Amino acid sequence: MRHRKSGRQLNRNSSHRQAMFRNMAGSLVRHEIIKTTLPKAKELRRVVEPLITLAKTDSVANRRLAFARTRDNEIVAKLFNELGPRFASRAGGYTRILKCGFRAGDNAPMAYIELVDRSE
Amino acid sequence: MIQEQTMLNVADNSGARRVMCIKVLGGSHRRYAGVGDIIKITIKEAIPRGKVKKGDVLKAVVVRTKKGVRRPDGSVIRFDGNACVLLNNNSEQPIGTRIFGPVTRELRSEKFMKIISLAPEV
Amino acid sequence: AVQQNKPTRSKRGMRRSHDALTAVTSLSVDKTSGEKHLRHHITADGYYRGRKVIAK
RNA sequence: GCUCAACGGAUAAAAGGUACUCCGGGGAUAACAGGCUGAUACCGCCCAAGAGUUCAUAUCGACGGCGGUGUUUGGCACCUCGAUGUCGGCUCAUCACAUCCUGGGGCUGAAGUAGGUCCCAAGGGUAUGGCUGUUCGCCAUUUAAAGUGGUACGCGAGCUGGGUUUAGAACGUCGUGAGACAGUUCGGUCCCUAUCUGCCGUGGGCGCUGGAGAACUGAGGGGGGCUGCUCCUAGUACGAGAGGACCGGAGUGGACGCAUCACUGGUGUUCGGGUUGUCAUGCCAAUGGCACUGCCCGGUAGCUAAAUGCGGAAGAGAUAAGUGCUGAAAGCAUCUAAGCACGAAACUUGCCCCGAGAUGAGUUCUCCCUGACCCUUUAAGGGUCCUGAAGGAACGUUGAAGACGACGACGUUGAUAGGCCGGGUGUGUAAGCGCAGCGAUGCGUUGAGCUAACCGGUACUAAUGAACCGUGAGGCUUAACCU
RNA sequence: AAUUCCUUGUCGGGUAAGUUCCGACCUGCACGAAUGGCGUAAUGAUGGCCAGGCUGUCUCCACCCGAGACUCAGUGAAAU
RNA sequence: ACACAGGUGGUCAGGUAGAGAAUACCAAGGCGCUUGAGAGAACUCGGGUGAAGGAACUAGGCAAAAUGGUGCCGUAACUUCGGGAGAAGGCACGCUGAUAUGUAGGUGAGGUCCCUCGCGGAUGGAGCUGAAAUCAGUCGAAGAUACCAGCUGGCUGCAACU
RNA sequence: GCUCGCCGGAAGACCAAGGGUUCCUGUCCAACGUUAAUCGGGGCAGGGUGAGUCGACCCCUAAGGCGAGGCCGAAAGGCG
RNA sequence: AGGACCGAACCGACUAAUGUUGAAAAAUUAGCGGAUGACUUGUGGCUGGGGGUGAAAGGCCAAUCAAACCGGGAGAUAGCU
Repeated sequence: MRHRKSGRQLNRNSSHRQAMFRNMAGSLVRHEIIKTTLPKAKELRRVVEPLITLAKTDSVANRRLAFARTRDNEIVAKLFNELGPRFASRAGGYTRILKCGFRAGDNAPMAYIELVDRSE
Repeated sequence: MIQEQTMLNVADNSGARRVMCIKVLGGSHRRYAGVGDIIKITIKEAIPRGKVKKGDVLKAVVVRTKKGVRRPDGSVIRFDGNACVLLNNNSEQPIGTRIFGPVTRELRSEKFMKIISLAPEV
Repeated sequence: AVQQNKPTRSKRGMRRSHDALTAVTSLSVDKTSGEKHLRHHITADGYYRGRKVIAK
């Protein structure tokens, strides 16, 4: 079992975890810091870093992508203009994780995920 | 892979498309047969030009496998059918005058070269 | 095939002896402020490892 | 005067059946199992009418006798009827030895090869196909064997549920008949919240005593144990010959057992591409979601067997049966008594793995610590301050390490996990632009475009000072040395 | 034989073999004409015996996915 | 007994695809739960993948997988002549062109016509709508592309069939 | 608030039986919804149910029940 | 035309599996099947204890039934426990 599978199966079916982490990517770029469980904060890093890398090139052929799973009306001008110089041009390491403590009244570990650069 | 209760085509001349594998032999418990090694067969159809009877119990040897001949380098030489040839139980030797098979190196590793060599195919 | 006679209250004390929860003492403090945290999370004041992480 | 004769007589008046029932009582009473016994059963010994062309006793035995066994077929009615699942089928154990095979060899109507028979021995081994409820039986082919027995003739808080042993049906028979039947078939349930003893992995204490760290002893346990095929010695021994062996000298196989993923297959729902229905980005292109991963077609890394590599060692010690030396009891004789020597697949090591709770608590090396005060009064006990080494714990990043714990890598004295860069394996030449062809479609730019695990490169993201636990040379003695 | 012990009668066919299957036979211990007799097709929630495709039923499973086994928090049993 | 995987009367069912009330994306409409967090081992339950072999498994192909659409072809024994039969066994299927640049099927102006006037009547065929099918050529592993969607043959006890 | 997902002959819309204050705003959080609860068909108040024509009634009456005068029966009860 | 071939709504029990201290007083998941009839069904009636109802199992008769359920004779009787 799992002898090269390094993917976390986490909790609930894959199709939930897909929908949820594709929605959370839109939620993260909107407010640039989001709070959730420590497992969810780490599982949001998967395929979203390749999606940030995908937003670097401003060519009309690359402008065809980053559009299949996460859409929003207020990223349409930042895409292929800002996400490069702000994040993707760093070449890896686009995020930060930090545990903030435990969840209210229960033993769940809580964390915040942020982008590696803040707007000035 | 060839085993007990397998139906095969036969490499013996004027042999029918249907002969039954009743034992895989070797004395010890055995799963499957092996190339160049013996197997026990019964004739399920007889052709009047042939030299065998339906329902008769005979000795055979495996001469082509879909598994191919592959021991020395792992490089396989493969065939599109599973077949054996018939042997006499007292006088020895292939009972036919022609063989329909590739007559590979492990068949010339037996006492049979004189009656198999009319057409080498590899 | 059922429990017959009650198990000993010393055995109940020994099976309960295997506890591992700690009294968290001492708690860690930040390199610029004497405010308490567990050894890898943020303070409830926005201070952490002498870096300062949440503004007011 | 009532064969009321069921006679000591239950009423001018009373017969059968229940497996369709059913009630009180029970191993007091049977069945499937536990005990007792061993006539019965199988075997040996004393003994011997005879067979064995001779000869009773190699081998076999009528007669009579005396045992070996627990062990069956029966006897028997103790403990069991407030309820021990029975036969067969599957799946899987433990002990005997009365040995089928495997090692040993004796006697012989044993030259030799064999056959017949005998007993030291249970360490290893002891198929498969068809018919039946099925054992029991029969048949075909395999085998070093196709051993016997105990364990409720071993494994239903095991799997199966065809027979027997449920309600209903259906045939043959007996009876006046309900019923009955050494007459028989079709459909017919198999329960279980694991407490305790046990078993199999794994944490945490107490201990060897001043505290820590690295590693290794071996009192003892486990694992292992057989075997098929072929060839040399050798056509050697024995024997005209026919025929044909021990002795030791190698190679090669299976069940079965182990390991790795390199080959060959498989799978591989973090992935490349085609496609039918449709929705979505205005619409078209391009592109994505859904329809079982829609349908798939495929597959890296990984894992796996059906793939490949390997496997039950060599050696040493000591024995039993058995063969002997030297020899007294028995002036001879004698494997035994004193004293010496050999021997089996057994027995014990060696092999392989565990292993000091081996409380009988093993052993070396390395690291560290050289502080005072008070009370009862004392070689005992309690308290106070000062501030602490060696080491551990905490925390990450996460693992080739996991259910929880335990354990690995390392943490900027940074490649621990990821992203990014250069490339692999694997897919398949797209998009955009134009061209040929009513067009499907094909062509060039193009080995296009696409990427995760594999390989190499890179601090781009992330990985606390160190708190806390731990303190101050650590009780007595036998013997020697240093002071 | 929905009727038959020994019986898998006894013979033939199918089969490496076949108490099953198919077909005969008579010697039915005991079928028999309305407590009916005998036969015929589509057909049968019917039973027995074979052939072919297809196939993880099986050689023998090996790896996945969705849900339980685990663990922590909240609320916290029963039979005995 | 419960805010319980259950039971329960009448009326309604658009688009795209499709014969369709099957079936999917959808429409209008609705809901995202009266325990949550996580994880992940022997094992438990269902689904997915299936090499080479295949009914050997089993009491039994049970269960499971394959077949599956309909126009044109081609069909045994037996039979109550109906049936058996979709027997058995075969071809074709996208797209475009060419068949019929769209046939069959349904519908159809004015004029000719008959009158009674007139929501005229009736005769007809310009027009409209529109299957299912064929052949060539090129493309794929695959065109009834998904969901949807018949295993085939033989012996036989017994029972009419529904 | 933005975004995602699933059902879409239902996981939608309307009507009825049967139930019964459930509707709405205004608050409350002891107990209840085997939790969190700020929510609530829960606690506790306050507001809300406007009809000539809608469903019932109207008028007739099937199955059936009742049943005079009359009959059967101690009678409960029953026939017609 | 049809006690006709397949088949929605409608019906429904046969195999298999899950469930079995359950969601559960009998369901769930998949399939095969009944669907102009000797059928099915909405609504209200009628059939009762040795009586009903049954193309008939002593099955069904509100979970019960070789004789239902409740209340009484009844604290019946037990050479027994």
